[PDB]
Formats: sequence, C-alpha cells, structure tokens
Amino acid sequence: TFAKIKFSAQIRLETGLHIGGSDAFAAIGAIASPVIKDPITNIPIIPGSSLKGKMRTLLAKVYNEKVAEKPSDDSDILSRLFGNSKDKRFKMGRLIFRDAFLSNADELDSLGVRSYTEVKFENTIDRITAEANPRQIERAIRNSTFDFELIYEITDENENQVEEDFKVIRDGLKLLELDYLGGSGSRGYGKVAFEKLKATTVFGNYDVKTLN
Amino acid sequence: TFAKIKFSAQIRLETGLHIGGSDAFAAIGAIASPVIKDPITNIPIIPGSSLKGKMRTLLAKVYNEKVAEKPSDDSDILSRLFGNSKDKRFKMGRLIFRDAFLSNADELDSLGVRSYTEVKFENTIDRITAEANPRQIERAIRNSTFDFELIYEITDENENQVEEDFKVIRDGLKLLELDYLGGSGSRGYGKVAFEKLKATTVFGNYDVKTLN
Amino acid sequence: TFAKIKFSAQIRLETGLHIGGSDAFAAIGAIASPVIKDPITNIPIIPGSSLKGKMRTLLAKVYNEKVAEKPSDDSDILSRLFGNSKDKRFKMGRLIFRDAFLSNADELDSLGVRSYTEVKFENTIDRITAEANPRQIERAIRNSTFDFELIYEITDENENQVEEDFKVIRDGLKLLELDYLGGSGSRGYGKVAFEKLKATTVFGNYDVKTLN
Amino acid sequence: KAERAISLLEKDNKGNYLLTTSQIRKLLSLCSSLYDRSKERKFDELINDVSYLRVQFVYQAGREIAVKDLIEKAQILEALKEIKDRETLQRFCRYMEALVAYFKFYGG
Amino acid sequence: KAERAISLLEKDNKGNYLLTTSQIRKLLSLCSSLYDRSKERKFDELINDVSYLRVQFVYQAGREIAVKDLIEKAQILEALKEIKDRETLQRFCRYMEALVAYFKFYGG
Amino acid sequence: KAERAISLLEKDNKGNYLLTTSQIRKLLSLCSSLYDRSKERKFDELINDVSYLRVQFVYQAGREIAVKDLIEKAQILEALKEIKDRETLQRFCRYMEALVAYFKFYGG
RNA sequence: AAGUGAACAGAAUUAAACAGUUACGAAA
Repeated sequence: TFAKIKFSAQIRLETGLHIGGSDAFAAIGAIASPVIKDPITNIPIIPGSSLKGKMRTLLAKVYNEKVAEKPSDDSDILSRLFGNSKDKRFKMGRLIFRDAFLSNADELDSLGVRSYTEVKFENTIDRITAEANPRQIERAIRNSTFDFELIYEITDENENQVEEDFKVIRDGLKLLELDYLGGSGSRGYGKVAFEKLKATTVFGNYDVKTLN
Repeated sequence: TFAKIKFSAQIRLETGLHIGGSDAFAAIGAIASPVIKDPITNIPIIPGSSLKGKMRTLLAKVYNEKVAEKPSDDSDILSRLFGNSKDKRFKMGRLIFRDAFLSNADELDSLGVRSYTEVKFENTIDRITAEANPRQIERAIRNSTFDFELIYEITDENENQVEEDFKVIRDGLKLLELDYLGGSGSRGYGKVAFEKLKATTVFGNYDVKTLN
Repeated sequence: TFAKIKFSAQIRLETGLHIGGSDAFAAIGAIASPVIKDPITNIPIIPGSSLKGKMRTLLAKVYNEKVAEKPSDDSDILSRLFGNSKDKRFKMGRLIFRDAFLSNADELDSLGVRSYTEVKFENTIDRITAEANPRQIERAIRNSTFDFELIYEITDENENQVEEDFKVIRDGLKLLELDYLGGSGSRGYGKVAFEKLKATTVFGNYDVKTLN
Repeated sequence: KAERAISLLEKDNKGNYLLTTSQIRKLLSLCSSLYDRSKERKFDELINDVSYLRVQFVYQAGREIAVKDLIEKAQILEALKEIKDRETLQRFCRYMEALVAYFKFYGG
Repeated sequence: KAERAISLLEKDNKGNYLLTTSQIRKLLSLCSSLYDRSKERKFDELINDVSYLRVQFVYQAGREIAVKDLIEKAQILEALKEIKDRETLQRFCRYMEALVAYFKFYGG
Repeated sequence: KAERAISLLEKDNKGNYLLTTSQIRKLLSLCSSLYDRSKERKFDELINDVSYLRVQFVYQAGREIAVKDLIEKAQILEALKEIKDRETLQRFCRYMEALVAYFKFYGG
C-alpha cells in the first residue's frame, strides 16, 4: 500500500571522469579546478545533483514525442519521476537520490597510494599555430565503487503504473552506462557502470516485485 | 496520571541538506539564500517547524481513510497528536518538539575542518543552449548530529491507548529517515538518521516500557 | 508571623520563543507578528500575565480530583495560591510575579549583535499545491537571562501549611521547564529553564530553610 | 519632507511595478532597528552600525535594476553624509517611511 | 460637520460590513492622542507627530479594501492640508468621531 | 573607513574591468567566515585561520596581474600586521565590503 | 588566456474581537 522501495546499487567508474564541483576551494592551491570532496574529511565524494539533470536529459528523448525546451514542461509519464513546476495534480517527486561516498578507501589505501586526485597534463591546438596555453585538469582514480541508494515510494491512492515505473528506471540506468557522466566527457572520460543492481524493502508494506 | 515522557535521540545527518533561512536578512554574507543559524553564535541550528510539517505530511498519507484538502482536517487518529483548529474537544497538542542544537562541535575541530557552511556550485542547462543562469547554493556540514528532545505527556484520560501511540511515533521517525528533510532535497540532500532512540521519565509518574 | 519570602531566580531561555504583542499599535513595522517590548527603551521584556496563567493551567491537571469547567473554580488545595473570584473565605492570593526584563545586556553587546529580535520566515502547504501564503513571524534571542522575583507572603494564620506549599511551588517550576511558554510553542519554541533557584528574606520574620 | 515625496515617487517610467514590499526587506530592516535604538543611548557609542548602514544602499544598488532608479531620484546617498547628530538622524528615519507607504498607494 | 456624516457614511455598496472596530485600532490611536496633547504646548513644537499622522492614512490604505473606499468618500486626505493652526486642528479631531458613531449604529 | 574608499577604488586605469565576480570567490570567503566566528570564542584560540588568511594574499597574488594592482592600492597587507585584538579584527572585516559594494556601482 | 549578472507566482489567512459574584456602610 505505502512502502519505501530502495534500489541499492554500486557505481563503478570505468574511467576517471571530472565533475566541476565547488571550484576555487582547495587546500593550499586551487589550480586546475579543485574537485569537490567531503566538507569534513578529505575523501572525494560525487554530488547527487549531477545524477538528476543528466539522467533526465538522456531519458527525455525516447519516452516522449514532443521535443521540449524547458524542463518540467514535457509530457507526463516521465515528469512524475522528477517533478513538475506547472501541473497542479502532482508537485513532489518520487525519486530520492543520495550523495554517494567513496567506500573503496577501506582497501585501496592498504596497497600504498599517494592521493585520491591527480593532475593530468594536457594542451590544445588551434590548428593555425604551434602549441600554446599550457593548461591542465584534475581527474580521479579508476575502478572505484560508491553507495548509491534510490529511494522510491508510491502515493497509495494513485497505484496503477507500478510495472510502468520499473521499465523506466531500469532503462534509464542502462542507457547512462553507455554515455559520459559529468563535464568534459567528450574525450572518453565518463562511461559509468551500475554494478549489482538489486532492490529491497526497508519499511515493510509491499512485497519484493522487481530486482534486476 | 500526568507524566512527562522524554524521547531523547540524536539526529545523525548522513547527507548535508539545505534549509532556506530568512531571505534578505543576514550579516556579512547574504548570497544564494543565507541558511538560518544561531542569533548568538554561528553554529547552524535546525528549526523545529520543519520537523512538524514534514512528519505530519508523511504520516497523513498512510494512516488515514479520506484524502485531505486542508490542514487540521485529516482522519482522527493523528489529529490529537498535532492539533485541530476545528474540533472543540481538544485544541492543544500532546507532541512538543525542540530546536535541536548541534552538539558535535566538541570533536568536530579535531578532525580538521574549515568552516560550517560552504558554497556548492550548482547551475542548470536550458537544453536548447549551453550554460544559462549560473546559480549556486549553500550547504552545511556532513556527518553531524543534533541533540533532539521529544517532550511527550498524557492528559490522564488518554491512558487506555498509550501503547497505541508508541507504535505511531516509532513508525513516523523511522519513515522520515528514508526521505529528505528541510528544503530542495530532491537532489539527494536530506535523508536523516535517528540514532540512539531511547525513552526516559523526567517527572516520574509512569513506568518505562519501550527502550529501542 | 508576617514575612516576605522572595524566590529569586534567573529564567534562561534555552530556545527562542514568541510572545504576541500589541498588534496594530506600534510603528510602521506592525506586521510579522509584533513582539511586545519596553515602552521606553528597546529591551524586550516578558509579561507576567503569561506566567500566572500557564503555571496555574499545568498545576490544575495533576493536583485535583475534578475537571475544571470554569476558571477560579477547581479543587481547593491550589485555589489559595493564585486566587479565587467565586470564593467568600479567601480572595487575595499568595503568589505575585513580576515583569522580568532582559538583564543580559551587560555582555550581549560585547559579542556584537544585529538586533534584539529577528524575523523568521515560515509558510504552509495546502496539501494540493506547493508554497502558498508566504507568512512570517518574529522570535527572540537564545540563552538570555531574566530577573524573576517571586513575592511570597503568608497570612500569619496559615502557618501550619508552609512546608506543604513549598513542594507545590517547586513542582510547578520544574514541570514548567518541560513545556512551551508564551505563544506558538507547538513547533518547539518555548521550553524555559529556571537557573540559580534560591530563596532569601527581605522583611526578616521567617527563617531560611529551603533553597533548591 | 512629506509633501515633496508624493510627487517625486509617482513620476517614474513604465507602469506595473514588479517590485513589491517584501524584496526590499534587507535595506529597510536596519533603518527601523536604528531609530528605536538611537533614542536610548548616545550617538557616538554606536559606530559600527553607522558605517554598515551606508553599505546596504550600495551593495543592493548593483544587483537589481529596481533599486538604482529609486536612489538616484530620491537622493538617498546625499542625506547619508549631512547627518552627524542624533537629532538629525531622527529626521532621516521618518523620511524613509514615505518611500514605502506611498509606493503601495498606486499599486503594490 | 456632523450633519452630513449620517448620509455620506450610510450610502455605501453591499451590506454586511466585514470591518469591525478591532481592525481599525491602528489609525484611530493617534487621532485621540493628539487633541488632548495639542492644547498644553504650542502647535509649532510638535513637528514629528503631524507628519507621521498622514503616513497612517497611506500605508493602511493599500492593504485592506475596506479602507480606500472610506477615505475617498469622507475626504480625509483633503482636510490634512487645510489645517495649519492649533484651533483648526481641534475641528478635524471632532470630525473623525462622527465616522465611528454612525458606523456601529447600522451594524458593527 | 567608507568615505575614502569611494574615491580610491574609482581611480583606476582603463575602463571595462575584466575582473568579474568569478575570480574573487576564493579570497572573499575566508573574510566573511571570520567576522561571524571571532565573536563567539576568544581570539587566542583561532590560530590556524589567522596565519592562513595572509597566505591567500601572497600565493594567489602572483597568479594574475589583475590581483596585485588592487592589493597595493587598497593596502591590504598593511592592515594584516596592525590587527592583534578581537575588537580590531572586527574593523578590518567591515572594510572588505567597500571593495565589493562600490566595485559594482560603476559596472560589475 | 576563454559571455559567468538564482529565474519565475502567493506578501500572513480562516475561529473567537468585555464574559460575571455587585453597589451612600453607622450621627444631627
């Protein structure tokens, strides 16, 4: 009737991507866009805001027939999962994300590493002159797991599109694996992989329906 | 007869959230919605008004028999816990909250922190064009606790269903852990976690039954 | 025979509460719930009418054997402490409060504060739409002392019930700390705390026995 | 004082004012909190709020187009320098109320 | 003075007045506190309460609909400019009492 | 304090300032997080933030030519040595607002 | 080195706004 379905998954980074978080806020030098980390410790964490605007953009192209310009103004079968700032029927969203923290530091530090974020040396060519602008970026590690939990809940009264919501979340997470995530994803830096996609019940009101 | 049951607990924040304070009313920094804090010190305190409007909303959609349309008018099993502006039988509420203060400052500086509030870079994309309106927000700290106190009392006559009220408060606090609390927590900002949920007797007039 | 016992204490506000002042009578800032203050200066003062009515309310629900239908008519063990308008034996009570003033100004200016009272922004949800009716309230500071003096006197003849009256005043002041005081305290704004509870003799006619 | 404030404020530009009385509660919260405090103690004691009051009329004048068009017409920065006494400051606090009451008289 | 107050106040619009005597305790608090104080000292001394009295009839006129319909009919802002002497101000204080006595006779 | 800052900041060089509000989001965060924290505890306890504030005006000053030209004119490094008390530090925090409020008054 | 100007609505509302025990006391 009214349960709290949780989708526990492990985000595995096949390639060290880069997310332009809170720049100009580092330790002794904010050079090459400092990646946002934990506000208390030093373990780099991924923001949950990047997983909401990118997943909705890549999904609003197949489950709809009208090419929209501004969000919260598209169709209706996909606007309920993220919200609508125009419709009077529903306003709140059913999908709750979470700032997943790097839980792979419990065994990676035992091998003997220096830091969690390194600086990669790159450049650019204007195709009219020689090498110029000695710029650089900051990337992360490779093959790292995260604790990403998707909290889903129904409104009991409008309980009809239960099986329809399962095929949208499963297809949205699978399509994101074949596409870059974050900024500067044109040189092959993104491409994530949702490892161990399972579901469980925490509240205790509805049986386990979906899983894969 | 008349007892004063106190439900002492620690609200552990597994993810840094955001609460819109008094807009256009701060001190030296009033940029991107200044978060409300303490009028004497600087430690950001959580208001008690958000804990009453969110817990009642999530509970009035699972323990009811009629779709509510206005406050102080939803079912009857939960109207005596928060209040009623129409019924003449009862007016005062039996649940008393408290502005929980951050008591984690006794060991937060030992881990090496910078400040209590940081500026997170989060904007939006207008789809049809590139970057548009580079806005920003202001979040708090992560992995923090709050000394919350729940003042509970009975009116002598409300004694033949004391055990019925314990299962409602316990189910309401556990359901709040799997949902964002505060404001604009759709991007994975809220999600609280009540730690050390115990009960005690301060006035001393009723026995101790629950504990965990 | 006839003594003047004074129960001097310091009311420390552990949580900022709200007191409804004289609306539509102040200056141009008569909105945002105007809080009553000093008619000459700007130091916020707490009225004594909210203390005598709240202490008698919580006392007339645990030390009685009949539901109070109308004021000035409930039991008899507590009617002589606050007064009785329908009794013919006794009229004047034995408990006199005082409009306490904020005496914490000796060190409040050293910390550099903006104003004595701030404006807190709140709203409500109609359970069918988003934000509606952006209201606003006004609160006070936190951790502020108040010079509270309890004028206690006996009528000579009532000498054999002195120790019985001390346990009633102490129980009323301790129970008041576990309840909101003033107004709009259902969300967690009241909850006072009597600090430095001592007694002294001004007229000098009765010995000093009680203290805490 | 109050006679010339009804004609200078009305003479503006395009109708339908998009600015309400709630979005300007930042620069108007310190002027109301200073008149009631300056009448108690002296004027030479409060020196940290006088310099901070002028900053509100400058920092908020470059973040909204509905602020610069009102300060240059009402001449707010000119009166901030002539004041120097406690009795003179009481006159400027009463003139600020004319820009709020008469602003909502024709609309909101 | 008091003869035209029975016809101008009665001729309104829809019956059942929703405005009582408690919501108008703000603008009617300075009128009664001015007639009993202007007779002691001179009129040229009280220069802060005269300018503040006109503000109450402007800020409260754009918030409630039951205020603008009464000021335009009774011509309250028109009599605020003709007054200039202490004897003339005593006549305006008596005209305000006529708009309250006849208001509670037909309703409340 | 605030009178001599409106003329020294305006007197610069060529118009159209390229230094917007994006490249100043690093040094303006520690100053805003210092006035609100020094009023709670004592000044002798906060020792890891006072020495760290001077480093930002040395390492980051040599990364761009549009930074040293503003520090030498406003005399920022000179006031970092005179301060030593909690009351004196509160005065330097109010002067930082003059370099931000008056900067957007002529452009942005 | 590289256009960066948080955008758009509601601006505090619906109850209740003097209830009662009652009046020259003992001299010319």
